[PDB]
Amino acid sequence: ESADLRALAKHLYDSYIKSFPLTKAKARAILTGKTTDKSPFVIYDMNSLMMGEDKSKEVAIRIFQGCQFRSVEAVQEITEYAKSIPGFVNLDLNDQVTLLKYGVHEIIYTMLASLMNKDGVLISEGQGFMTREFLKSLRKPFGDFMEPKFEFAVKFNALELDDSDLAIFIAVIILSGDRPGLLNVKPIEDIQDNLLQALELQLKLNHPESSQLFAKLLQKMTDLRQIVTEHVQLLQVIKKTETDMSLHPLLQEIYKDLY
Ligand SMILES: CCCCCCCCC(=O)O
Ligand SMILES: CCCCCCCCC(=O)O
Ligand SMILES: CCCCCCCCC(=O)O
Repeated sequence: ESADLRALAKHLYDSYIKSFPLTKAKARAILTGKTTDKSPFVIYDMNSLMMGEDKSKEVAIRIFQGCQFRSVEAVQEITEYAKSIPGFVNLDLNDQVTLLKYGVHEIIYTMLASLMNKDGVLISEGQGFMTREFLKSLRKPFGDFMEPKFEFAVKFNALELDDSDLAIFIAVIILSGDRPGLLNVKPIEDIQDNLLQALELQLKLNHPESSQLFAKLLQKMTDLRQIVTEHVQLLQVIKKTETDMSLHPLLQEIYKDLY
């Protein structure tokens, strides 16, 4: 069984690497000054934004729109990864859609942590770095979007997970049998069972000194789902205050009738 679990962990890490262009490994090399990668241009105000703006008439809106395109791009990457999770594509098509609908954002903020430190977040495939203070200074409610993600990331990052850990963890998230409107819960839970087994052994092997890291990681789901509920509330505000703004269709279908 252990051999089967090792094989599963390796398959997922392989697909993860193939699906996600900017890994945590690379992100850290950029943030911490490694010679394997290149230094980011740092955006911390209006001017540095304009100078860096080489890589709807208001910086706050423009940044939001930009972040929105990246979210769309991420959903595409996550969708591709999901298909590699054994059993996923064999599930009822309606459930596949539902799993992605509720799962993508929890994964987005999980992986966004990889791009974050206390001071800011990597952007533009790691070529840029936008500071936390700059984002927090944006006119309401745009300045309220990222702060909670930073708070979560600082805590999540303390777990010191690597890409091979994350690959299994995000698979676990996708295969959540508690998603609203699931037609066949059992098949989903059977898959998650295996993934959980795989994650458990992976953490034991990769972090033999970090006791109950498995339990601690699973508990991070609480903060994760808290983030999304808060995020949704913020989107509802802008929808009413900025009637000239359009949320990307892919992103609309995700939030439509969400919780
Ligand atoms: C000022 C940065 C705010 C980014 C918000 C991203 C919204 C898109 C999403 O819901 O996936
Ligand atoms: C602040 C811009 C990034 C917010 C959009 C979500 C990014 C997706 C990701 O990189 O995981
Ligand atoms: C110039 C506004 C922000 C651009 C977002 C590009 C990707 C950001 C990220 O990966 O978190």
